[PDB]
Amino acid sequence: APHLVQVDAARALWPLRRFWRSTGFCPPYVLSWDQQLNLAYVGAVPHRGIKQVRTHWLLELVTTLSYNFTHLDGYLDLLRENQLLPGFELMGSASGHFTDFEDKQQVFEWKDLVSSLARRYIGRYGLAHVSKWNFETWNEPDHHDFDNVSMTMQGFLNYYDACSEGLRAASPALRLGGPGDSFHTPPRSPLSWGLLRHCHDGTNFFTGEAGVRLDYISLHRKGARSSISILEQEKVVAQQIRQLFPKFADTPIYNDEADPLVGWSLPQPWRADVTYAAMVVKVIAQHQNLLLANTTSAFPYALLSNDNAFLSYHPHPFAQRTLTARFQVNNTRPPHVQLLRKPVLTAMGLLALLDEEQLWAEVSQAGTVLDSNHTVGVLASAHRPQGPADAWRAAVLIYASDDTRAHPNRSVAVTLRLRGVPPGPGLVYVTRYLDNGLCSPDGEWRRLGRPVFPTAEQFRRMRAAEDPVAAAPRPLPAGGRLTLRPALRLPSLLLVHVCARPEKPPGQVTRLRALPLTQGQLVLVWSDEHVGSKCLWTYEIQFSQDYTPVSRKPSTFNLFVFSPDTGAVSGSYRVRALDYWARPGPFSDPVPYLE
Ligand SMILES: *[C@@H]1O[C@H](CO)[C@@H](O[C@@H]2O[C@H](CO)[C@@H](O[C@@H]3O[C@H](CO[C@H]4O[C@H](CO)[C@@H](O)[C@H](O)[C@@H]4O)[C@@H](O)[C@H](O[C@H]4O[C@H](CO)[C@@H](O)[C@H](O)[C@@H]4O)[C@@H]3O)[C@H](O)[C@H]2NC(C)=O)[C@H](O)[C@H]1NC(C)=O
Ligand SMILES: *[C@@H]1O[C@H](CO)[C@@H](O[C@@H]2O[C@H](CO)[C@@H](O)[C@H](O)[C@H]2NC(C)=O)[C@H](O)[C@H]1NC(C)=O
Ligand SMILES: *[C@@H]1O[C@H](CO)[C@@H](O)[C@H](O)[C@H]1NC(C)=O
Ligand SMILES: O=C(O)[C@@H]1NC[C@H](O)[C@@H](O)[C@@H]1O
Repeated sequence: APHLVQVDAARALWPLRRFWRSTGFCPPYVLSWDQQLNLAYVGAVPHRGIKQVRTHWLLELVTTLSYNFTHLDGYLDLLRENQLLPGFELMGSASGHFTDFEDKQQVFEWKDLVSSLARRYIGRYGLAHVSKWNFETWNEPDHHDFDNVSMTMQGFLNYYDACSEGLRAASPALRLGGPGDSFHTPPRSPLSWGLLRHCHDGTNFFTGEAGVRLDYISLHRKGARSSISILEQEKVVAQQIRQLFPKFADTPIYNDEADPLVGWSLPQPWRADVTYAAMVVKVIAQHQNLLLANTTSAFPYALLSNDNAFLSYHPHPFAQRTLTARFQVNNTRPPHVQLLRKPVLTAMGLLALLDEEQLWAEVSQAGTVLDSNHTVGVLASAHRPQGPADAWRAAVLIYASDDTRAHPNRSVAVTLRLRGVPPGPGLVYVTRYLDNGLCSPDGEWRRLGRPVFPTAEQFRRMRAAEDPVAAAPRPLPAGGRLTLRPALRLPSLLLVHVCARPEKPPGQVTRLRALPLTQGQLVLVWSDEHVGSKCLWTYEIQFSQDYTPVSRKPSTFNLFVFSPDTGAVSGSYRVRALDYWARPGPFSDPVPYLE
């Protein structure tokens, strides 16, 4: 008996906030070419689909009274160039200087350091930019994640105050949260619980004032292979904080390491394919629907981050918890690195197509209503037209997922009933679909027999499996209703996209860059910020040697790899957007390429 998915496009319920646009990693480096390509891939997720890169040990990128901010400057500039912000964990020993936070002199030093860098980058990027950054405490303080730094309970509070007072000294508009830990039942997690007690009731190291600013409470809760388990753990902790610290009742809670499984490096075959990709969306669905959709209890939940920006290492290029697949091709002159877009990362661009309002949606199987705590679920959105640039949109993301278990031998019949689409000019819909059969670069890698140093052609073939299967813009039936009967696989993802034709064509592509990969092979990357619409089919890429179009299959991801048959890559590249109604936008400024 089929699953029935119902969407009412006229019933725009409440604000839908894109609360999941974050990633992270821990260095074992961050300036290496590998890492440069990685963040080019992250920033390429369309429509600002990933905003924050929560980076450990950022204050080991600074040497030592004055400091060398050269390495930190480089990483942050790198982030900036890919339209990303750091999850700025005030974490590190400033290359070995700081050792004890019960040393009164060291607490003062740390304050002045924090003020120093904060002011530095306000001058570098502007207060309007830096104010968006989530400054954070040392990651997992209860896990003894300290190196040679001594950090007792008392020391952690001194540390915190200095972080707080130092940031304030730069500017009061700068946000600060913590502790970034798990919050297990007392006497467990003393430093995490101790922090809240201090912020709530203790006195400020510097000002002697009762109460210390705490802008958000971040925690780490992981699902141990269960998607709903994450949400369950969050409720328990969040309620314990509502009742124990009544001042923090409205304080936003982040979960900046909300992963299905602890241990990023541990190889898992589900991490390789759409199994991960579907489960990540299930978590986001579970969160939106079963927590943030006016379910009278509404805890202030603002951020979910998947700590999955790590780079893979051999012999596990796909199986690790990473957005991209790394290949260290060691047998060319010289050795060069190549990255592949895993299903999860492709899906972060599917999620990205959702808009500011949630629509009413219901999933049932033969009468019985099923919430997102089931193998199938849906997130539906609608958009209120801003300028002449955009028009009305509906984003319907349906998922099929049994968590960390895949089922290749089963097919899931679904009937989508869409109703109540506000009438308007040239309404069309576009399906986008991902499964392990049709969209697994890991799948292709294995068809090609697991080459360790893939060739150009092997790399072309593996790449062809990144983008989801799409169908040409078909006009919507009259009445503002659509009925489809897709046969979904387990796992899969299906995004039906309904768009009305806006007044003016799309905006101009900007910030175009060419990035060398190897002989006769490069990365083209850009930005959609000035495009101002989500109703896009593909990006036209033209090449000049003296312009003719690079004939490629459709893709809206803001990153393309040019690996042509001729080996000819030197010349000039321009890029423009193409919408669902065949309309061209303005070409970006041409970018030259010398090899
Ligand atoms: C092409 O050439 C590149 C270098 O140019 C090679 O890349 C190296 O690949 C190996 C992968 O085997 C890497 O070594 C591995 O590092 C892992 C973690 O690195 C850091 O993190 C841990 C803890 O977080 C630290 O302890 C460590 O000091 C590092 O800072 C380790 O987990 C791996 O050890 C595990 O596997 C080995 C088997 O390989 C077991 O013996 C161990 O017991 C353990 O389970 C491993 O040491 C290495 O970092 C890479 N170097 C670089 C510069 O990238 C490629 O190997 C090469 N390609 C081919 C095909 O050979
Ligand atoms: C999500 O669904 C599962 C059912 O699969 C719920 O788990 C059950 O919870 C009840 C509590 O009333 C237990 O007695 C059962 O033993 C659980 N069932 C199984 C199969 O383990 C879970 O609580 C649901 N969670 C949410 C947040 O709705
Ligand atoms: C800081 O360190 C970098 C990299 O090690 C070095 O090149 C640079 O000269 C240093 N800058 C200053 C001002 O000392
Ligand atoms: O779960 C992990 O693998 C790691 N745990 C410890 C670190 O906090 C985090 O960066 C990683 O996600």
